[PDB]
Amino acid sequence: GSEYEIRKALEELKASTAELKRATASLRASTEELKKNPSEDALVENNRLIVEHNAIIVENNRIIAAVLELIVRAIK
Amino acid sequence: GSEYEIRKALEELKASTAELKRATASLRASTEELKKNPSEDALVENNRLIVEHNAIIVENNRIIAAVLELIVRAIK
Amino acid sequence: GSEYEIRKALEELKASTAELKRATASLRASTEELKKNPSEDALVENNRLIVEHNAIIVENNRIIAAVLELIVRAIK
Repeated sequence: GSEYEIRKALEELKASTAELKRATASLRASTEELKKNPSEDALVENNRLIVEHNAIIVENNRIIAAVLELIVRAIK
Repeated sequence: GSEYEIRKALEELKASTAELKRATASLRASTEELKKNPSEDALVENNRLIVEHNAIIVENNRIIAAVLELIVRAIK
Repeated sequence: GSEYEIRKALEELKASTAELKRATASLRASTEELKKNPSEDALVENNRLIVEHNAIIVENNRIIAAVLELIVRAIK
């Protein structure tokens, strides 16, 4: 049913939001170490963490878009 | 408000979501080449791809916000 | 009330979207300066701006998720 599917998708959004925090923290830390001890490797490692962070945002947006579609169906 | 405007906005969101996919994949491909052959230019090119990727996310979020506003009007 | 809380949350979202604009512009500017005069420092500074930009996106998604939860409660 619509209420169940929406509840499930929202719980999914919570989980994704949770990874996003752990990633944001992990990323803010590397950026701290990067500026403190800059180097080519430090830059590449920081870029890799940024990409991992962007991809988590993308998953977050994917779930948001799924919730929007479910809400639009529910209010029809 | 209208079912038509929401339908159209959700189709917009899908188009933006599609760019995001093409951008996320291409970003990950470049990140692979970066780690394989790190260099000044490799890093700079990687940053450019990340910025283009973040800008697509921003557009995605913009459409999400428009859909939210339309839903809020429709349910009043 | 539901209508008030949703109105307030959307105003929050708009303020965050505004911050996102200012970050996107400032970020793209550094990316222009970076490619023109690349250097280790230029790269580290660009990475800092990108992270600050990603963090605003995260705030934006946070508000979006709050609005979704308010809408789901309003249509029950």
